Amino acid sequence: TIPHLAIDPFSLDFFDDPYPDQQTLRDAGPVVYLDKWNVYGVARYAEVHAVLNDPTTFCSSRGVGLSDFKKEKPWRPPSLILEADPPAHTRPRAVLSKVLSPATMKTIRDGFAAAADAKVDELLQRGCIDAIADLAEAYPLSVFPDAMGLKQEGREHLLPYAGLVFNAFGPPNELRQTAIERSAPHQAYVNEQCQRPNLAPGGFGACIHAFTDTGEITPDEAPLLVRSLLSAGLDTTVNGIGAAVYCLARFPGELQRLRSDPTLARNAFEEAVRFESPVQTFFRTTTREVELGGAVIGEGEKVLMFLGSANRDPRRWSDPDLYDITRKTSGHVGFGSGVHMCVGQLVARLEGEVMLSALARKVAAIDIDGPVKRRFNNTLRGLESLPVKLTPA
Ligand code: HEM
Ligand SMILES: CCOc1cccc(C(=O)O)c1
Ligand SMILES: [Cl-]
Repeated sequence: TIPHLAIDPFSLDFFDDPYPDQQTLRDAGPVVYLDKWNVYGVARYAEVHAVLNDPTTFCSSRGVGLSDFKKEKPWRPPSLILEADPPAHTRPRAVLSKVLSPATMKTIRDGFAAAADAKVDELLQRGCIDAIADLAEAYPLSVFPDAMGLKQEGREHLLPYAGLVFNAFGPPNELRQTAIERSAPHQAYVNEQCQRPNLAPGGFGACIHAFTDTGEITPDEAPLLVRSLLSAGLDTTVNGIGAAVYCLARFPGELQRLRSDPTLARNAFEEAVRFESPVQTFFRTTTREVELGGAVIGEGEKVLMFLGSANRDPRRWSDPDLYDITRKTSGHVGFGSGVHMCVGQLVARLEGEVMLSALARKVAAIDIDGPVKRRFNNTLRGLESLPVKLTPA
């Protein structure tokens, strides 16, 4: 009764244009079976939202990738928060919440916004730039590693390590095999910076290590919690900011509405997160036999959630293929939903807002003037190169 589909959502053809296949996944039924990897799939908004908010049945401690930790060894020690279930997930999550707290954003917002204005001012002096390397990558690299309290040496390992982690969530294809095949130097750097003496005072890293005496985490848990921020804190904001610029480059009408009201910068970034969904997919594992969308799913089965497809489901969104900076984006699953919803979404929204704010006040037009190249990742959707000409306001 469950439709079987041969679509490979982790193929280069799928990444190149996933929207026709995503509607096919949605319309085939509420629950599908992907014969390519022997997993269940949910593509409509309702089932994606239901699975995310049922952590007891659709657990994360057996891996949020394709690999089942009950069957295969994890390529790295499991994350204490992303790949953990309640109650073991509760207190590590609370520490990262207080480290990336609303009170923390007040201390870094001015420096984050000043670096965004300075970056746009610098890019306008060049004219024709690469919105990926010179903006989507250059800006987060100019604020986040310093906010983490990282030293200067070795920062070129951060993005390769992140692309490795998100490629590792995928199936054992060549993208995943090649990533782990080039991995030992990157984890050696990242794991070393997770140690307390290597994190500058005042940064997120030192703040995590200071939370070890409250009884919420132990000193031996702090390095892996810092590893979470070094795994997910940079590459997500790169593809999130690269998505917003790509949207404003393809939709000049929305760029003109943003210029007229720069206070829309926060929602313009949030709508970009829904439109592109830089975090495309995540898995869950059934801890029991469960009925979902008229389909019964056995225990220990992998269920693939299409977050990007749920953000474009016409059963939930009106004109889902339209970029609307004034759309009420509340409910989108670009940051997840439930107990695992993005704990660093305040940092991500701060970086996105101040960057779109700088563009809104300083840029009059963003025109693509070069060949667009896509970056292929088993989890992340984003561009490799985006040549644009920036016209000063
Ligand atoms: C555009 C930017 C971002 C997007 C689209 C995004 C997306 C997501 C999503 C979809 C989840 C849910 C994962 C799941 O339910 O299995 C998540 C969780 C998480 N994110 Fe973000 N994220 C972003 C930025 C960040 C930043 C800036 C940080 C840290 C500084 C971060 C750290 C984390 C962590 C640690 C988790 C695990 C939370 C948990 O398991 O309770 N992310 N993110
Ligand atoms: C989508 C953000 O979620 C992530 C991604 C990669 C690593 C981790 C972690 O907890 O180390 C979390
Ligand atoms: Cl590692």
